[PDB]
Formats: sequence, C-alpha cells, structure tokens
Amino acid sequence: GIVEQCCTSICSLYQLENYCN
Amino acid sequence: GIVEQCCTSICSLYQLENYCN
Amino acid sequence: GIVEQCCTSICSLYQLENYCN
Amino acid sequence: GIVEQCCTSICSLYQLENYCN
Amino acid sequence: GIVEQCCTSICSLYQLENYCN
Amino acid sequence: GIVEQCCTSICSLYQLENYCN
Amino acid sequence: FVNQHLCGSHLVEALYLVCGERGFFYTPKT
Amino acid sequence: FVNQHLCGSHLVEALYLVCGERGFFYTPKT
Amino acid sequence: FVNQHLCGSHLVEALYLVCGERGFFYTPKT
Amino acid sequence: FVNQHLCGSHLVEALYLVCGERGFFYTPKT
Amino acid sequence: FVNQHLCGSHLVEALYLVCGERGFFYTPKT
Amino acid sequence: FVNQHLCGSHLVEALYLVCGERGFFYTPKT
Ligand SMILES: [Cl-]
Ligand SMILES: [Cl-]
Ligand SMILES: [Zn+2]
Ligand SMILES: [Zn+2]
Repeated sequence: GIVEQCCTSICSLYQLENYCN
Repeated sequence: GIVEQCCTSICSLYQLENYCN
Repeated sequence: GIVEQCCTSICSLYQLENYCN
Repeated sequence: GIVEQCCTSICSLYQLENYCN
Repeated sequence: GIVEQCCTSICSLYQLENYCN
Repeated sequence: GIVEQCCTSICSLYQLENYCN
Repeated sequence: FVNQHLCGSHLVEALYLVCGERGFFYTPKT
Repeated sequence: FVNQHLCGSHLVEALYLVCGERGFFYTPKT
Repeated sequence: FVNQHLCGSHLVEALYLVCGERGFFYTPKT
Repeated sequence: FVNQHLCGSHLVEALYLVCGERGFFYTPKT
Repeated sequence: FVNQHLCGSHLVEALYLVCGERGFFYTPKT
Repeated sequence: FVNQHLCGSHLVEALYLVCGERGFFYTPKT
C-alpha cells in the first residue's frame, strides 16, 4: 500500500498521485 | 516572488521546483 | 462538505471521524 | 509522562486530553 | 495573551520563551 | 552540513541561523 | 474534545490524528 | 478513535487539536 | 522531482499537496 | 531571530521548537 | 499535480517535498 | 533556548521560524 510504497520504501510525487481521487 | 505568489495567488509544484538547489 | 465546514465554520473531531475508513 | 504515554507507548485522543488545562 | 498576540500582531521567539516550562 | 549539525547531531536555534540568508 | 477550525492541510492533519490506522478520505468540494 | 505513536511536534499538534481553547501543557520531563 | 520517505502525517501532507482539490484517500491497511 | 506571525497550530509548533525538552504551556484566551 | 495556495510555513513544507535531497532556497520579499 | 534533533520537514520548519523574512537555504548535500 501507500505506506509500503511511500514510507517503507520511497515514492515520487508522481507515485503519490496514485492515491488521489 | 514565489513566496508572495503562492500565498496571494496560487502556484504550481512546477514553479516551486525552480527553487530547488 | 467537511473540508469547507471545518475551514469556514468549525467542526468536531466527532464529525471528522465520519471520514475515517 | 505524556512522552512515555503517547510517543514511547501509544495513547488515545482521550488520553491526550489528560494534558489539557 | 501570547496566543492572540502572535496571531493578530507579531511576536518574538524571545516572548515565546517565556511560556517554556 | 545542516543535516549532520541539526538532525544527526543536535543544534541550537542560534546554530540554525547559520543557514539564513 | 473541542471544536476545530481547520483549513487546508490542518484538516488533513486532524483527519490523520483522528483516524489513525483506519485512514481516511479527504474530499473537498470541487 | 485510534491509538498511534505521537512524538515531538506531532504530539504537541495533537494536544493543540484535542485541547484547543482549553490549552495544554507539554511537559516531557514529567 | 525527488523520492523521499514519507510517513505518517507527512505522507498525508504530501497527498494533500499533490492531490489538493481532487482529494485523496489515505488507506494504510491497503 | 525574526519576529513571528503565528496562528493556530503554528504557535504550538514555534513553542515546541523554542522550548524543547523544557516543554511549554499553551494558554489561549477563552 | 494541482495548483497550490501556500502561505507561510506551508510553502517551506511544499518546497521541502518538491525538492527533497536537492534542498531549496526560501527567498521571500523583504 | 534548547538543542533538539531537527530532521526533514521539521528542520525546514525550524529554519523558516528562525530566519523568516531573511530566508534560508536548506542544502542537505552540503
Ligand atoms: Cl495556516
Ligand atoms: Cl517525524
Ligand atoms: Zn514529523
Ligand atoms: Zn497553517
């Protein structure tokens, strides 16, 4: 999930958009 | 400048990127 | 909505709780 | 203290009210 | 008080220091 | 750098002023 | 708890604290 | 609600949220 | 742009930033 | 240091940074 | 990404997220 | 005042606080 993607690993701003509505 | 523009108007992450090192 | 209400008026943590998953 | 209760361990929002005035 | 002064006017870190424990 | 000074080690508010313009 | 006046990111912060591990959805008007 | 780890500035943000107008004390030494 | 570790309230702050008006969901359980 | 214009949670943040391990009290009018 | 309305420390936060390891400069008018 | 660990966005928040109007640079690579 986002936490694994972005906190555990790293993610880009672009990846963070995956979680927009 | 960017500080005033973001606050009084709006700004983009793309504009904010110009202030990165 | 909750975003507008909390900012233009006030809101409660109890109202904010309705937006939890 | 609050740090042991809430940072070291976990605490609820209700527990955090213990530290209101 | 300090909360109102910092928000409606301005305040200094030196004034804020008076609220430390 | 600031990160070594202030995050890795600790730094004072006064030290943080070293990084003002 | 007290009533809250929360704009912008402060709302997302408050939602984060209130919801925790449940998470939340942030849905502004739009 | 939930239970999370709240440390540092995040703790004091949470206290601000919970307490608001009442105010609070943040006293890490205990 | 860059890739950093974004955890907790900082993650949701980032989501707020990226998504804004669109809104987002923060769903740590997945 | 510079003068500060600090509302809401930003004050609690500034108090947190200024006081550190001493902690602080946040006492609004109310 | 969406357009941003960012005052005070929220701008520094947005710059931090956008720039990451590159860092940034914050240069207000003033 | 005090000495704390200031990392990440919290560092840049502190810099914003200390420097304000003067502005600052956040340059983690050094
Ligand atoms: Cl604000
Ligand atoms: Cl953190
Ligand atoms: Zn943090
Ligand atoms: Zn704010």
